[PDB]
Amino acid sequence: VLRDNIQGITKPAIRRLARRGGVKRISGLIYEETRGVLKVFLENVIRDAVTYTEHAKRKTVTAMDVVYALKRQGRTLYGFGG
Amino acid sequence: RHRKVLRDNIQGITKPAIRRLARRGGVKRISGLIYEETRGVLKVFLENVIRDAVTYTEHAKRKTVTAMDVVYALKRQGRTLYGFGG
Amino acid sequence: VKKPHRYRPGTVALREIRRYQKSTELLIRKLPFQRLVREIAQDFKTDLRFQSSAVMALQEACEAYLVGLFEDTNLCAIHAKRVTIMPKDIQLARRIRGERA
Amino acid sequence: VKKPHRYRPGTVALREIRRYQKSTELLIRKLPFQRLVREIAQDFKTDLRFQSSAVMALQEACEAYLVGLFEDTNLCAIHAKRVTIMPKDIQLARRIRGERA
Amino acid sequence: ELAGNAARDNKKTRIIPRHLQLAIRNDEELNKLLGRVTIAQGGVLPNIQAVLLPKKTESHHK
Amino acid sequence: ELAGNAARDNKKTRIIPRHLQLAIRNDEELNKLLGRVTIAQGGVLPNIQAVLLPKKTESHHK
Amino acid sequence: RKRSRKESYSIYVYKVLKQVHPDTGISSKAMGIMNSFVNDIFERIAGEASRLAHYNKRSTITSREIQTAVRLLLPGELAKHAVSEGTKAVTKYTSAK
Amino acid sequence: RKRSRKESYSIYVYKVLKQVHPDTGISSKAMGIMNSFVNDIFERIAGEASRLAHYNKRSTITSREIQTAVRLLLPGELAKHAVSEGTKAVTKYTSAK
DNA sequence: ATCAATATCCACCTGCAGATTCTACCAAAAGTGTATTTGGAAACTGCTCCATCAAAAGGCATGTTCAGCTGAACCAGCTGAACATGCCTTTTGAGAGCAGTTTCCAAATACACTTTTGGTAGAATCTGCAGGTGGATATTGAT
DNA sequence: ATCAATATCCACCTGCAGATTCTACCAAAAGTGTATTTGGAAACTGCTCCATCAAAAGGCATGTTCAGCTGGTTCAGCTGAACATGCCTTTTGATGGAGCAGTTTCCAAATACACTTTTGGTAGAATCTGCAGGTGGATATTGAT
Repeated sequence: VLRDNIQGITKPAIRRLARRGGVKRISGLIYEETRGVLKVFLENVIRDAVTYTEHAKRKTVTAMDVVYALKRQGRTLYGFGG
Repeated sequence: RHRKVLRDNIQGITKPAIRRLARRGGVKRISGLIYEETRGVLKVFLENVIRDAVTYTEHAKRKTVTAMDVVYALKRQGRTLYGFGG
Repeated sequence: VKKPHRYRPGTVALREIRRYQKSTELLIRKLPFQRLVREIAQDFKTDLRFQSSAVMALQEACEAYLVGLFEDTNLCAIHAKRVTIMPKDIQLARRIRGERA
Repeated sequence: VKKPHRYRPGTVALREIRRYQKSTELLIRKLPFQRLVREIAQDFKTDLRFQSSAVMALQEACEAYLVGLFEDTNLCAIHAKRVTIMPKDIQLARRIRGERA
Repeated sequence: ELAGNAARDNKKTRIIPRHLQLAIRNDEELNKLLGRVTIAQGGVLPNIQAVLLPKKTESHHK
Repeated sequence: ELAGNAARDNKKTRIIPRHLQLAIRNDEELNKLLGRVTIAQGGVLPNIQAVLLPKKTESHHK
Repeated sequence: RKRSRKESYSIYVYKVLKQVHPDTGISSKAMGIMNSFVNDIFERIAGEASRLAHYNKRSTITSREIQTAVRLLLPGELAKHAVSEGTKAVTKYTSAK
Repeated sequence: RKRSRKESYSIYVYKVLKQVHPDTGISSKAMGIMNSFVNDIFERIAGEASRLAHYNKRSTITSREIQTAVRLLLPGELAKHAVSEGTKAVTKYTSAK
């Protein structure tokens, strides 16, 4: 069953991410908080992206929309065109 | 005589002034070692800002640094300033 | 053998650190991420379609943001003379960097 | 009273807090700051002059930056169950903000 | 509007910068919009953390 | 150039992005220029904070 | 008698202040602050709108682009109120020439 | 047969790579990264030059503006070497029209 | 807890340093008219995207287990706040450089037309590298 | 120290998806010439920067006193990394067919540009009052006792 779908981002994936950060030991309460944190970031990005998408009066979301929306948060991204 | 007031330099920025600033930051109890480090930090900040200001000054072929140059230099570092023109 | 071989705590974690630090493959699963994105965008506008590359871009951005945060968080934890990260560490880091939300 | 009146430790600082937070006047004296500016500018270009308002603006910016830094510092301190700020707190704050040193 | 309210709080009929700083920092949205801006002669809010304040159990003690 | 030096260091003849990330982050100046950039498929630098590593007191102690 | 002319937005702000809180004045320094504030916001919006135009190969900047920029920069209800004011304003302009 | 045209900086990157390290290749993804990089720096510098020119009420962009922008954006020795290269380029170009 | 000390809050008065308001003008807003663009209606194609199936396989859920970690108590000591003070550093007031305009021009540079022309789309070949195959080490922990 | 268990680096080595080579075109770079626009070198005007010396007001370098914070130690819990096991959400890998990305036609809707005509926004010279400053006294707050 689906659990509002944020739960597809399982615990061990988050654990792997923390491992890449150089972390050795993780409390069990981090995971839930992280999910919420992640959601916020994504929400903001997508809003901006969709807004760009809406201006072109298109219905298909393009990578460039995401790239610009990331650029505006000061997290510029290279490697996906433009 | 060697007076050279506390160094003829930054060390005229005395302890109680730093204490007052720390009071504005909500701080209650300060170690003796803070002072020197703070001075270093301050110096660094100033350096970068002044460099940019002077660079703007050099572009217009002036020898007097104006407020506007400083404001723009502060803007590029993400420390926008209001109340001194533009 | 009389007992199963069993590493002590930390060793295998460190092994995983060096492994993932040597490689670059994305760690988040593709399909769940796709479904999450589609649900949220549906909440903003209906019947949208997504290029694959945009989804990949979001994937990269999310993972980079998370690792950056966890790095600063780990520093915060070590600052308090601990080795176990906790929520308030994250909250502290997020409050200082200005991502207050 | 035989004894001169004396306040307990941790009150005159509070009095200073309320006084300086109710007011907006600059805390640092003008002259040494002015001399500092001129001294530093000399090492980049010679025979520069400074308008007064530019120095005042710089002073305002410096005080706001340091004030913010002390706020972040005190939070980093409180995380370690202390009340006294120390250099490693400052180093942590500047590491998290993304600045150089 | 916000500045005028803060002005009435201090019984002053003329808006000064302190009032503007109080207005900006006490409204969440403007604070987000102007998160990296310094108001000259603005100062800061009186926020002191509760921990560094003395013990509220300072009462009848014999 | 820096990337190619890293390539020869890893005994690979064709350049891939990991080499670029290694080249950028290992130079102070380029790190300052590109402190807020994400290289896709780039990964991160190897780095373990010294204090979290086990003690070197792992040998005969009897 | 070389006599300059330095422009500003002061008087409009003063009018608005007398409209919203009639028995109140405002110093010159605060007005300068508000002037710088307006300048900042104008620059942000115009820059954003420009980039929006360039990405879609459009050579005209329109009210729509402004609207988009505002939806990007500003959060929530503030954006909605600003948008409502703008729409009302443009609707009044279009009719009563 | 209707078909498109997409511009890039691939070939120039390839030339430079062969000049510095003749016996070495590079994948397309990294080429994409370099393309994004070039475009980003182009945007930053042009933006800064624009701001400088506007603040001094000059309507023209010359090499001087670029140079000033470079010294502002880039740090130290990197700026010096870049300035030297650009200066040599201009001096040779103006000499050999 | 009660009473002394003493800063802070708060009423009442005056004048003058900044706020506000009147006035003669010139840079700026706006209405015509034309020309000159430009972006949305209409009509189509073709690549890429959304809902289905099938044979594995590798990752997630759940359940044991124990080494090693996170607060809570307590405290030697250190170290940094509170005051007397005197003493010394910081405030205040009595001509030429340079920012800010203005002329006006030798130099710089957009723009119409053609003439090339290297750059790009797309077909047609290379080969280093993702895998595999296997052997030799290098950490790790038990003992 | 030593020796068994698991994980990791390294020599041989092969077929191909991605890398590079190669045709054939034509949508961008230069030339020629011209029409149009500028930044910077001479005059000039009016703020306001260089940073001394008396006289005076008020902040700091020093020393002195002690309470309450740091940061070390000891330790009772506790909780989260390792791991086996099953099994079951996803991986590759195909196939369809609908419809949006994107292209082309072209002309009705929206704007520059160039001119003329109001007009109100801005210096500068005459009037105002809220607040700085002063004066003074009731109550709130620390702390000895």
